[PDB]
Amino acid sequence: RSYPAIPRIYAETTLNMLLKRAKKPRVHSIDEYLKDGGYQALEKALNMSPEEIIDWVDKSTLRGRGGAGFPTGKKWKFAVQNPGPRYFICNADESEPGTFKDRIIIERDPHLLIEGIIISSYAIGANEAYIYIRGEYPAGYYILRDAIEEAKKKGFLGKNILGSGFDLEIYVARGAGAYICGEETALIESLEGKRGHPRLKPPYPVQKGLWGKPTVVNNVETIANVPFIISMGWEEYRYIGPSDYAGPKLFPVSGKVKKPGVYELPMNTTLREVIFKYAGGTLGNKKVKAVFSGALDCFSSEELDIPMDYSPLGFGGTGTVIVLTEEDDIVEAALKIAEFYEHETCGQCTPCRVGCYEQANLLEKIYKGEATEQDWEGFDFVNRNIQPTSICGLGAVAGRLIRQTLEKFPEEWEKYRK
Amino acid sequence: SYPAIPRIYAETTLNMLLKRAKKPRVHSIDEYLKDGGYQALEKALNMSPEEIIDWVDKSTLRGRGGAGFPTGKKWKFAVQNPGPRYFICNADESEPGTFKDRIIIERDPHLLIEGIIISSYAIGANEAYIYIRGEYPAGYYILRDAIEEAKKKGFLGKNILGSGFDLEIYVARGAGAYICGEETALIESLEGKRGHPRLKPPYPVQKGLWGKPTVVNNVETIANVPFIISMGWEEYRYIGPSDYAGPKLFPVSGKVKKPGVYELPMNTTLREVIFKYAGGTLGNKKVKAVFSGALDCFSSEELDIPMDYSPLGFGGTGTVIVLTEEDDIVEAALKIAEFYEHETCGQCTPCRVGCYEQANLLEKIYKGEATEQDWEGFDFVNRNIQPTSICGLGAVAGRLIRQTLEKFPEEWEKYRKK
Amino acid sequence: FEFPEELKTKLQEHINYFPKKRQAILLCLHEIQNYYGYIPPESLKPLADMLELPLNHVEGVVAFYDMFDREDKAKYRIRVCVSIVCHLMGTNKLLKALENILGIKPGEVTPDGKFKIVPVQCLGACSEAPVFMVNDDEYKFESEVQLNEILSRYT
Amino acid sequence: EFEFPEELKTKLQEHINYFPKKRQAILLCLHEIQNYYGYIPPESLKPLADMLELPLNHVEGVVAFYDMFDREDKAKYRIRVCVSIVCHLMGTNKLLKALENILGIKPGEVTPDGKFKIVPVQCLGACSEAPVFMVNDDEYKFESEVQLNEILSRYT
Ligand SMILES: Cc1cc2nc3c(=O)[nH]c(=O)nc-3n(C[C@H](O)[C@H](O)[C@H](O)COP(=O)(O)O)c2cc1C
Ligand SMILES: Cc1cc2nc3c(=O)[nH]c(=O)nc-3n(C[C@H](O)[C@H](O)[C@H](O)COP(=O)(O)O)c2cc1C
Ligand code: SF4
Ligand code: SF4
Ligand code: FES
Ligand code: FES
Ligand SMILES: [Cl-]
Ligand code: NA
Ligand code: NA
Ligand code: NA
Ligand code: NA
Ligand code: NA
Ligand code: NA
Ligand code: NA
Ligand code: NA
Repeated sequence: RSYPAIPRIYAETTLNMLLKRAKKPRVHSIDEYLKDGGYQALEKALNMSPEEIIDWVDKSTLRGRGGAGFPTGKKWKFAVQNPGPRYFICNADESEPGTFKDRIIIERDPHLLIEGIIISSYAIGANEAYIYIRGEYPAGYYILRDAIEEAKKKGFLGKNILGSGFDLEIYVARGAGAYICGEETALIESLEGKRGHPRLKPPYPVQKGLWGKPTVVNNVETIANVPFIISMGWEEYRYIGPSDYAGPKLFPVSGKVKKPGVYELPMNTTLREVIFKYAGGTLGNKKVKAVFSGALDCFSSEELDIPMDYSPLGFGGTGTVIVLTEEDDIVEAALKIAEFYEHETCGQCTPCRVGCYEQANLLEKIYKGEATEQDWEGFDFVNRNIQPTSICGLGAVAGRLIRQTLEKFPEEWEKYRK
Repeated sequence: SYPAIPRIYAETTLNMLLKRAKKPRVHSIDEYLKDGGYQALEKALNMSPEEIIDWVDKSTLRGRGGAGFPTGKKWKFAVQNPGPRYFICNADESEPGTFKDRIIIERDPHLLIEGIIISSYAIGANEAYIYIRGEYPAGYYILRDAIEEAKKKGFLGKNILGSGFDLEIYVARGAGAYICGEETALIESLEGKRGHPRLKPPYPVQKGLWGKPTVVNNVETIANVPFIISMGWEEYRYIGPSDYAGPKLFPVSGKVKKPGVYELPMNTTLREVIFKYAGGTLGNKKVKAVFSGALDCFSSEELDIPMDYSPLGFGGTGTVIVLTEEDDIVEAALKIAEFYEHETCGQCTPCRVGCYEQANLLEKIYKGEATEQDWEGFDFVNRNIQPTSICGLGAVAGRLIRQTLEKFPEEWEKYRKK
Repeated sequence: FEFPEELKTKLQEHINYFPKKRQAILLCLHEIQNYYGYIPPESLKPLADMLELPLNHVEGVVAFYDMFDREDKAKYRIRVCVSIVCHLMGTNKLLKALENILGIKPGEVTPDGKFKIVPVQCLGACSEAPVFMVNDDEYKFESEVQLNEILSRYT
Repeated sequence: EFEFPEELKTKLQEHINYFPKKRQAILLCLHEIQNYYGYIPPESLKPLADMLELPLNHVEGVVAFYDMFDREDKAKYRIRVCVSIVCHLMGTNKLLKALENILGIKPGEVTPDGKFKIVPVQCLGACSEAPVFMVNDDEYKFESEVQLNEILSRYT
């Protein structure tokens, strides 16, 4: 079974969990997964009550890996307080600039994700689950379809799984080019066969989701932790990394580093360690100027000693690390972030629709040296006014990184204004 | 960081094997990829092993480790025998004057690695070795690192680029024995034993490592394989004379102005190598002789020969050691005798005793301490090293020295007077 | 306008795959684009019928989702990432190489209808910047010589 | 009982696990031992034989066979001097004289501090850069006594 060409992203782990197989850049099929003890966490889970699985996942302190860090167990608990039927959704839309951590699980160790989906579905009483994978991951789509068939043949999916009385089918849906379809409610709209337009939240999907039914949406990486939590127990899982923010975490590192790729590391690792200890330091040993946390935040070279955790002073986000060095023009980089938001607003909300557009249009004039005084003042105003009335996170953050560059790199911006 | 290596001069008229290795530094995988590296492997993996064998056969590539056996034919002999099969790259390069292979290893390791992978695929070997002499520590570390890069990029390991072809390359080190360049002694050494040549036949392609079909090829031979696949066998065969086609490396040393490695077509003459490429002689002194490593001695009357594998050509490995008019031929012969004394493995009686006595007696002659019986003994010994020999060393230990006795009788006769 | 049987069969498989027919809309549109080299405007009124959806629903979905193209037929879509990391690491070198080899710029189709360059947002392979796809195949761009050889595999 | 320090033992195991069969690692292990100790200690061969699952006389025969290994003399730095044809023609004897001037020793000898041993070797495969020597893994062309003195000053 041949697949489309995929570039061979470098992957390194100090924990040997999520990347025990995915550190090798190829598809690991079900026999190889089984030889490594795979699906024995599922078997164990089916001998447990759903309520006990939720409890372990709660006690593990697992938090959402899709960017917001919501406690996973708490999320599941909320879903099961509502009458069924319920649905489970794996979010594989991964489209934020700099972020490529989820695809290496999907493309190299799909059974880790499948096993996590089955356990999670059982935990919340869902008999129908979905993977929503972005359209620009065609190989991941075919790999997952094939892996799901392998799992069916070995009796891990279908009716009455391993004699447990639990039924599950996993359907694989494809996106078709919209970053906003990673927002969980827009994702659900897309699964329902519509345009990807976020819904007002609350209600959260766990109350009202797919077809208005209780729905848990979790990120690929979040789900990939679930087999480990069942396999080793929650106590041992909490002994991974710092007691405060336990567990393995994937860090997709790119830009001006010697060893760009995905690193599996504990969350007490600092940003400086990620860059210098793990990713080989900078190209040309040039000084770090900035790190972009995807398209969300901009950290300066004075902020490299922060931990890669979900604490208030920590890196947070998805652990996406894009490294800019001393030669890299911050205004040019800010323009690329503005262009992303321009291209990805869904346009339901007026300040988001016109603000994302104007932010990019005006910043392009600034960059090219064609901005009037009014264009400069307009740019500053628009950047501060994308968020009002927004119903989803995109409008709330479309100006965030750019504002941070204005605050942290005033000298470079001032050169453009002159 | 790698151990210090002298910066051997390298020059090419063909820009193939020395396209990168003309610059005295390590070229890592990114530089190699920028030059189209590993695209030949990708092409090869879309071909049948049988077609690769056919291409290498029709290219006319001949062994570069000294004997000139047709490479495609060697592969064909291996694949007519049941597997598993092994592929060995011979990097033992220890003959006096010979330093051509190291510059590929140390400067363009990926060229060699790419060739090893293609060749292994062609013969159905899933395990390959490089056997590198112990006195090339930098080359060893460079290759170990380059193999790891190839693994990162998916050119080694299981299911290489989705082909279903598996390969690991292991790097072994020698430990001081020239005889471990003889392919059967090399295999004994890979098996953890002393480097004792085996009676052949059988040839390694019938019975080799662990008694299984094994292809041994020289570094330089293997480095041609990517070009044959990239260019096609017809275009490759267009390089140089149609009966001895392709690039050849010529390690030139001794009394020339520009000693180094020259990549040239095999219609080049020995005179051209010395005077057109290597800058002529030190002090513009007359050429007295050229030693083809420790194998042959050509006089100044023999410089118009082609640097090919023809009966009247230079042959060997194209190793060119230049002696000029004031260099004492008997002193030079003594150094050749000392080499064979040091390198006989001792299994065969005439080789064991003959290599020792040839050097022992020639030392006496050189120092003016030889009796009449020592002179007569020396002549007899020189003619009687080969009988019962099981490998090429015993067959050639007297060859160069005999040629000096025939071509420079006047100089020898001066040692007879004293 | 009528879908040929082999395509109509594949569409039916998608429609039968999910619990509700309308969930198959994106898989169907990908299939149509794969088949024709674009989304024929005339294909939408028979597709809506198969999905039991109004035509304007289907039109609205085609317009929303950036991967779909109703304007230009092309055998091979060369998707070039223009987002931050690829920009930093050499998008412009990749585009210059493509123009040197193919004679076209982003948004353009070669006169033979063989290649279209499509500028896209981050492809999720940023460590391999600058990234491009050729239809479903994805690659790191290293150099013009390397790219020329890659492109020659598409005939 | 002689035992390998843990840090050496670890490296030896890595070699033993590297190849498909344990006995293939014998030379890499012997290199590692000589690196660590400055020579091959006679007492080190049994433990190594046990680790390779080989008879001791097999290991002893291998050490005897391979010229890079030295069971006699401990030296921190091995100065390998090529004595083959091309280096001979181009100035091996000048290099040996320079080494005697700087270090007070001749081929086969160790300095009284155990720091340097001169080891005469066959062709090192750098003949265009004759006369050639190595200092442990580093390899150089000899140009002159002043140059050699500067090179040797880097090894402390
Ligand atoms: C604009 C936008 C884009 C998002 N993209 C993704 C995405 O690609 N993948 C993802 O898992 N979550 C994404 N999210 C977050 C999801 O809405 C949601 O919080 C997440 O899928 C929940 O799973 P988790 O709790 O396991 O993180 C995005 C949110 C927004 C506002
Ligand atoms: C004493 C002796 C030493 C040899 N040394 C080498 C050597 O260092 N490298 C080499 O590739 N072949 C060497 N050979 C030749 C090999 O036995 C063999 O022919 C060769 O590795 C086959 O590869 P080829 O066909 O690519 O030349 C030596 C042969 C003998 C007799
Ligand atoms: S905030 Fe922006 S992206 Fe989110 S729903 Fe409103 S217009 Fe759409
Ligand atoms: S001919 Fe000489 S080197 Fe070859 S096996 Fe016999 S003794 Fe050993
Ligand atoms: S920025 Fe181009 S692949 Fe992510
Ligand atoms: S003769 Fe000394 S390095 Fe070759
Ligand atoms: Cl076969
Ligand atoms: Na299978
Ligand atoms: Na079981
Ligand atoms: Na991948
Ligand atoms: Na269902
Ligand atoms: Na099923
Ligand atoms: Na079923
Ligand atoms: Na070199
Ligand atoms: Na663009």
